[PDB]
Amino acid sequence: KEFECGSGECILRAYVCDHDNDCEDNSDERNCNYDTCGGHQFTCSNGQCINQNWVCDGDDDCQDSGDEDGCESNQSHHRCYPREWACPGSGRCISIDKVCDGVPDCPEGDDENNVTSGRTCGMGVCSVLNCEYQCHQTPFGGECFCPPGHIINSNDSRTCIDFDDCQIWGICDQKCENRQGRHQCLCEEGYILERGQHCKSSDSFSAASVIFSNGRDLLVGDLHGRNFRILAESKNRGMVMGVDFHYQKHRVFWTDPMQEKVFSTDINGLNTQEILNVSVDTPENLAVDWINNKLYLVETKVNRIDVVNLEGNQRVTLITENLGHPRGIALDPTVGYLFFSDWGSLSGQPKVERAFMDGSNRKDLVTTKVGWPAGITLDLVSKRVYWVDSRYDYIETVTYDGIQRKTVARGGSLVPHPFGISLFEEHVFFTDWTKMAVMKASKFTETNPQVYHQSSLRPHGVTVYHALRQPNATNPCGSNNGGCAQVCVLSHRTDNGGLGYRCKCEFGFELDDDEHRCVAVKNFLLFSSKTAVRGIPFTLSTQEDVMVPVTGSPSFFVGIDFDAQHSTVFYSDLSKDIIYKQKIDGTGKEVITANRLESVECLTFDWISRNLYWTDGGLKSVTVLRLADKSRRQIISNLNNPRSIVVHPTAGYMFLSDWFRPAKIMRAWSDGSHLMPIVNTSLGWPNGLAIDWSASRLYWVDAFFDKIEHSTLDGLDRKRLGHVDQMTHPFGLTVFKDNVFITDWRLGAIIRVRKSDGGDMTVIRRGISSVMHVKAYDADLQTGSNYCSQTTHANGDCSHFCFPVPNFQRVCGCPYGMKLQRDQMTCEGDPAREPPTQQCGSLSFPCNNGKCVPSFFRCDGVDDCHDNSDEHQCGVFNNTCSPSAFACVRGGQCIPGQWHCDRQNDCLDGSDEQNCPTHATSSTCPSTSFTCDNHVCIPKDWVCDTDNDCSDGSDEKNCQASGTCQPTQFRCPDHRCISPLYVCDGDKDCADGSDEAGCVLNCTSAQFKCADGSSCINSRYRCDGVYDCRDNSDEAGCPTRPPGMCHLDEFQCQGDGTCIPNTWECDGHPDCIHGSDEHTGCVPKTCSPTHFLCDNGNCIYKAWICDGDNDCRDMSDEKDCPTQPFHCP
Amino acid sequence: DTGTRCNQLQFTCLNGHCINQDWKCDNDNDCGDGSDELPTVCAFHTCRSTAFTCGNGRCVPYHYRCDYYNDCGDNSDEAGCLFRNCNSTTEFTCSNGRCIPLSYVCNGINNCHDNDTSDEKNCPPHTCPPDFTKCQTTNICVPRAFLCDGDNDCGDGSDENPIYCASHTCRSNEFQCLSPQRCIPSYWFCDGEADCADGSDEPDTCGHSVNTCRASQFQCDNGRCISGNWVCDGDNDCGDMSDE
Amino acid sequence: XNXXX
Ligand SMILES: *[C@@H]1O[C@H](CO)[C@@H](O[C@@H]2O[C@H](CO)[C@@H](O[C@@H]3O[C@H](CO)[C@@H](O)[C@H](O)[C@@H]3O)[C@H](O)[C@H]2NC(C)=O)[C@H](O)[C@H]1NC(C)=O
Ligand SMILES: *[C@@H]1O[C@H](CO)[C@@H](O)[C@H](O)[C@H]1NC(C)=O
Ligand SMILES: *[C@@H]1O[C@H](CO)[C@@H](O)[C@H](O)[C@H]1NC(C)=O
Ligand SMILES: *[C@@H]1O[C@H](CO)[C@@H](O)[C@H](O)[C@H]1NC(C)=O
Ligand SMILES: *[C@@H]1O[C@H](CO)[C@@H](O)[C@H](O)[C@H]1NC(C)=O
Ligand SMILES: *[C@@H]1O[C@H](CO)[C@@H](O)[C@H](O)[C@H]1NC(C)=O
Ligand SMILES: *[C@H]1O[C@H](CO)[C@H](O)[C@H](O)[C@H]1NC(C)=O
Ligand SMILES: *[C@H]1O[C@H](CO)[C@H](O)[C@H](O)[C@H]1NC(C)=O
Ligand SMILES: *[C@H]1O[C@H](CO)[C@H](O)[C@H](O)[C@H]1NC(C)=O
Ligand SMILES: *[C@H]1O[C@H](CO)[C@H](O)[C@H](O)[C@H]1NC(C)=O
Ligand SMILES: *[C@H]1O[C@H](CO)[C@H](O)[C@H](O)[C@H]1NC(C)=O
Ligand SMILES: *[C@H]1O[C@H](CO)[C@H](O)[C@H](O)[C@H]1NC(C)=O
Ligand SMILES: *[C@H]1O[C@H](CO)[C@H](O)[C@H](O)[C@H]1NC(C)=O
Ligand SMILES: [Ca+2]
Ligand SMILES: [Ca+2]
Ligand SMILES: [Ca+2]
Ligand SMILES: [Ca+2]
Ligand SMILES: [Ca+2]
Ligand SMILES: [Ca+2]
Ligand SMILES: [Ca+2]
Ligand SMILES: [Ca+2]
Ligand SMILES: [Ca+2]
Ligand SMILES: [Ca+2]
Ligand SMILES: [Ca+2]
Ligand SMILES: [Ca+2]
Ligand SMILES: [Ca+2]
Ligand SMILES: [Ca+2]
Ligand SMILES: [Ca+2]
Ligand SMILES: [Ca+2]
Ligand SMILES: [Ca+2]
Ligand SMILES: [Ca+2]
Repeated sequence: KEFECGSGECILRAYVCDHDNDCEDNSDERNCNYDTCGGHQFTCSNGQCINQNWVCDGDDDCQDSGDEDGCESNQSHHRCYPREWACPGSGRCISIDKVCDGVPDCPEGDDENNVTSGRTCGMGVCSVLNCEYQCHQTPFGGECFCPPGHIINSNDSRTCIDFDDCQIWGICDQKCENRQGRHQCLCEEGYILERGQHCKSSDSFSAASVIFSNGRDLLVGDLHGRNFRILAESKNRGMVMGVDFHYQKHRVFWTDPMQEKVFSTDINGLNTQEILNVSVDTPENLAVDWINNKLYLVETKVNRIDVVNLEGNQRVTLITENLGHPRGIALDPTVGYLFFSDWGSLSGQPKVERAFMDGSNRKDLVTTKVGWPAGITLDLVSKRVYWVDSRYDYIETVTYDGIQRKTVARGGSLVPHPFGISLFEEHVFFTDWTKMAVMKASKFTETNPQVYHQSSLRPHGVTVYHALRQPNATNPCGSNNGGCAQVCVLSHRTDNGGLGYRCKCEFGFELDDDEHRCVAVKNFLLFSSKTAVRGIPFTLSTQEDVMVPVTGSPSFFVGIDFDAQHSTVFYSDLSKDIIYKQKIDGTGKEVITANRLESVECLTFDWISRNLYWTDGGLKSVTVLRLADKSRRQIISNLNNPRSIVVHPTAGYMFLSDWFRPAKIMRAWSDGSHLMPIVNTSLGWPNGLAIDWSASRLYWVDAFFDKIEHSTLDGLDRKRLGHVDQMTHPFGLTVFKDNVFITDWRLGAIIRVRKSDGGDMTVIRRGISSVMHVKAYDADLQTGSNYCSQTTHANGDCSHFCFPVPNFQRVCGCPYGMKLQRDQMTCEGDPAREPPTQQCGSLSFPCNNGKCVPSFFRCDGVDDCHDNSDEHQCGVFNNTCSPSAFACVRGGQCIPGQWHCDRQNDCLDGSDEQNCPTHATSSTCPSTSFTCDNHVCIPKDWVCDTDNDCSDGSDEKNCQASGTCQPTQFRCPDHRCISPLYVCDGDKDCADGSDEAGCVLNCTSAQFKCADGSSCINSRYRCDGVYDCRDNSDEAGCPTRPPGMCHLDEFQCQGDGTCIPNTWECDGHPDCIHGSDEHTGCVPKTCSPTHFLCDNGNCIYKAWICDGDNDCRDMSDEKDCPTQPFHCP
Repeated sequence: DTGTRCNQLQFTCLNGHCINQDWKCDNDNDCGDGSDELPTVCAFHTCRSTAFTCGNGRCVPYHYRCDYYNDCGDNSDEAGCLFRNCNSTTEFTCSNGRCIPLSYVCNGINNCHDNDTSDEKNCPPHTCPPDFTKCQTTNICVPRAFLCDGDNDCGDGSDENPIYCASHTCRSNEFQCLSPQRCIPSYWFCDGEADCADGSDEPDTCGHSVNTCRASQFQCDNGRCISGNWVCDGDNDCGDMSDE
Repeated sequence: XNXXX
């Protein structure tokens, strides 16, 4: 029943102690039952718990607007603090004692004398104002100031009312209070107060040290910069990028993106272990969880944030949605928060995010005027975050809720390009790619950086090694692993119903229905792209991956298929020309095959008989290989442009698509015999194939007609699915349950449609680069039995290959160079018909691995065979190195030529960097350009833009804030001088967008302008079927097909009303369902007597008939005449 | 030569019948004379790809492998088979590796079908009736229609063995078909249905004429024969309403 | 064109 408020209204109970009046009496707030609020909630001044996303949304959700409190920074700076004065011109709050001191401290000279506007430093009115404490002269009149604890009253400019000066920024380190004697600073336990205002760490916790990346090797130094010791040197041309430490374990961690590894040592410099080396191909930054003894990592080849134990086991992914470009990370295990930043998501907006320490409740903490947030650190006692930016070039701080945003340094002269940041006591230590040094700055307000240590190479993440940097706390997962089966990851202290932890499962498993139990994963979507092979769940809500992504240093992954009986996946790489096998957890990468592959465009698995089929676009064939033994034989030999294959183990059929001009889809026994077409009418570019295991129906897609079709295994009952919007160039297709997951090339995205009609196109992924394939991993589908895998039998009783055949029968075969025995079951040597041949021919070094490379690549310093065979034991008196490589003077070692004299020692003897011709001749860069110190040539407009272009910093030195620039440059307000190419480009390159404000969208006569004037797009994208404009004006007004008819230049099939292009009409091939396009009203083509033409191929010279080359593409020039020259040469 | 030719996919026997090529040299006398299994033909023949090849060279369908029925001849379809465990407390290990619950032992048929008939070392309470003949020591109690009939029904029991067929071409109370060998009783001879494939049980002239039948049976116009009480009884016995 | 590379 409704509550009876004192006013008489019947009030619903949901507002009882909602921290709102709800009526006049406020009796609903008389007694309150609220809790401490959740981690995903903000607490108002009244104690109200409101949603975290409502903070700084622009609406005063809490009474007194406690939820905004100046979310914006660089305000007009009105009502400056007591003992501070506002400059009328620039709005700059400056110290009162600096007014009329002789220094034009404000940029406009507002605190000094000038005659042009009658504001000299003369005293006029303070004699009558008579301030109760002190009256001082200003260029704009007399002003009054008061002792601490009061604010000058503008009501009369005489009095001062009481005020808490403790609120002002930088008054004291750590916390402060007004309890007695007005303001009174205080220091947290473990710290001791010094100077009255400063909090210093007690000497009971040992001296502090700061470890920073020199840019090539990890260093360590004292808190003043007297003695720097190289703790660890990166070997194999590596480079230390991120650094973090675990104090209790006396451990220092770092990441090496050029070696694609992460490491760990003691501070003594001993006991080094290589933690991770799989799938970590560009680790940016790092963070340890000293409370749960865990390591949080950031990867940016496939953007994700991971967590792993200090020994590198039980890796689990936490955040993988929408990251785009994550760079910074920081932790507060005592509270349970995880802070990270990215300089651009998959969407357009850069941001700084906050989340629980296992993902979960993500929230955009800072979203306005962000730029490129490059690094995050936390003040653990003041509960504030500190981050830097490399485009707007500032260092800012906000509280844990992002409320009070205050700049601590701003300007292209002070912080030109920060990367890393960490604070200690009264200082913040940040790095710099432009000033090339680790900088020390105050944490409250800083106007001049001090060079802590100046490098000759770009520095990287910095952390301060000290005990207080990692305060103690209780560990919720500290016993029984928190009841979690595999891995216990801390959440926010209030999450999981007060337990403070949530259970995860390693990549091979997933959580049970009742939680706390990890069972093997049954199914997930598996897709491939040029950068990585990934596995994602079908449920869109659980957007996190369920298998360690497969990545390589060169990589182009095309064809993929799995193996459920061993949790193993197969994948082809188009740059190695190699096929690999790898488990779901990332262990056991072994080459399946590397010999004689040109471009394998697909794989499939005949799981019952353990056969792997693949299609080669360079050899123009499909090969089958067994996994019990490395048997292989080209079962089909003379295709034209074959693409995705699929095999039906129980039915015994295999299906593959050729997209040459007479495109067709063929069916054959799993042996490779009976290859006949089943669909070859009205097909253009049949990229994808799949089988609907629930009904034994074959699905395929087209890229010429942009259609999806499905038929039975015989090609009968051919039906088209509905129109799918924005489907322009589908390549991959798979079928699961009642949905069809399709890869597309124009979108570069994975879309899902219903299996029974066109369906609702719901996008699963987007912006996944050159995405190629997709498979539906399922641990059930891969099951069954037939005569090739039957108990009481060995692989169907056939020596080597056994192949299923339609109508439940087995047919044996076996590899190249072996024919079938008389009994049709076993095999015998066949040297006469299929002689053995070498791994690969001459002019090619046969690697120990199957692959082989040209002999020019042997002993040249680059790992070409991908197993180091071509570099094995070089430099000896015969195995000389190639001239493209530099040979060390002794020792039989040699390196790529580009490493010779590159200021980095590689040769063991050190001859790599000796006697180099260091001096450059009397030569200059062109006169319009600029010459760096190291003689790099750059356009003059790049000078002083706060981006290091010379890689030396010579184009950014002597960059004073004097306001001048070059004539051609565009100057932002007090930020930097932009080159004129970056103004009016649609992106705010200044701190305020002034380089983009008020400029015309002048599309250059070859671009289509969106109707709303938001942007111009290239004319090719006009009306192609994909919405390229935000207003969808791109696809508006496009020419369309007249109702039921065809376009002006598309012949119509009289059989079914479809349209085929005019160039297909009377081409000799019956495209239409009934051959209407090959009516009698046209005559076949003929050829000259010196040439010959096949059934549909172009005419060719009579001289190469029967020659053994598929000149016609129709093989009829050879099948009409074997004519074997069966005689000795 | 009889003035006809078989279809191209049928092997033509020396006797003139046509059988599918898949039955050639399969250890099965399909032609009715063993012409399709002669070593003259099987020595120049290879089994089709989809089928097994026994050691002797004969061809069997693959589903005859490890089938608990030796049909390759040489036991090659059973050789090398790794059969499952047999639960002795539940099933009896037959001589061929089969195992079935022991309630089927001595039951009345050699369920295991092993060549020694270890299952059917009969232990019954005996006293089977004369019609349910005891097939000697292999005590299959079977209806008499399965004896003097040319095809196996008792293994090595009574069956079609000429021990009893030597008396009167069958038992004393039963006739024989004369092609193919098959024996039926008196009440099945001229009973209105041709049990004998040649129609010898329903001859051209039952009795001394078309419908003479027997000294105790009525004469129907279509040539059938019915008993004395069956005439005019109100039901169809002659088939053509000769009685009614 | 429909070329993977
Ligand atoms: C967090 O908790 C750990 C718990 O071990 C604290 O470490 C311990 O701190 C105590 C008191 O500072 C140390 O005792 C002193 O150690 C020094 C050096 O050995 C010794 O000379 C003194 O006589 C005294 O025993 C103790 O060694 C140390 N133990 C360990 C394992 O490190 C740590 O201080 C706490 N830190 C914070 C910020 O709360
Ligand atoms: C100043 O004047 C305003 C309006 O008269 C009044 O509300 C405020 O309390 C005054 N403040 C002081 C400190 O005099
Ligand atoms: C990677 O790390 C493992 C375990 O530390 C190590 O044994 C192995 O040699 C390393 N190399 C690779 C790439 O597997
Ligand atoms: C805009 O484009 C036109 C060509 O359409 C060009 O002539 C002109 O100089 C450009 N500038 C403006 C703002 O008119
Ligand atoms: C034999 O079968 C019975 C059926 O209930 C089963 O309980 C028993 O475990 C089986 N014997 C063995 C040893 O498996
Ligand atoms: C029956 O099988 C046994 C065991 O293989 C064999 O010794 C015996 O000769 C066989 N007898 C016949 C008739 O096959
Ligand atoms: C906040 O803490 C209190 C005291 O421990 C309660 O656990 C309360 O339930 C917490 N808040 C939430 C939302 O769980
Ligand atoms: C020395 O031997 C290597 C072996 O790989 C190359 O053949 C090289 O070309 C040789 N040196 C010269 C000068 O040809
Ligand atoms: C130096 O070389 C550049 C071309 O690289 C121009 O020719 C320039 O004028 C030269 N200037 C001097 C001083 O030699
Ligand atoms: C900026 O001012 C300095 C000092 O007067 C020089 O005049 C310089 O040439 C100026 N450049 C521009 C573009 O204003
Ligand atoms: C094409 O179809 C659209 C509707 O989709 C309009 O009817 C348009 O007028 C048509 N275009 C032509 C040229 O007939
Ligand atoms: C081929 O013959 C036809 C007639 O059959 C025409 O003459 C045609 O022009 C000829 N073309 C060539 C290339 O020979
Ligand atoms: C053996 O016979 C089969 C069935 O007729 C096939 O013809 C097979 O090709 C034959 N094998 C040989 C070697 O000719
Ligand atoms: Ca209320
Ligand atoms: Ca708000
Ligand atoms: Ca001054
Ligand atoms: Ca298209
Ligand atoms: Ca090499
Ligand atoms: Ca070098
Ligand atoms: Ca620059
Ligand atoms: Ca910058
Ligand atoms: Ca711009
Ligand atoms: Ca478009
Ligand atoms: Ca055509
Ligand atoms: Ca030819
Ligand atoms: Ca036969
Ligand atoms: Ca058998
Ligand atoms: Ca029995
Ligand atoms: Ca019989
Ligand atoms: Ca009869
Ligand atoms: Ca009757």
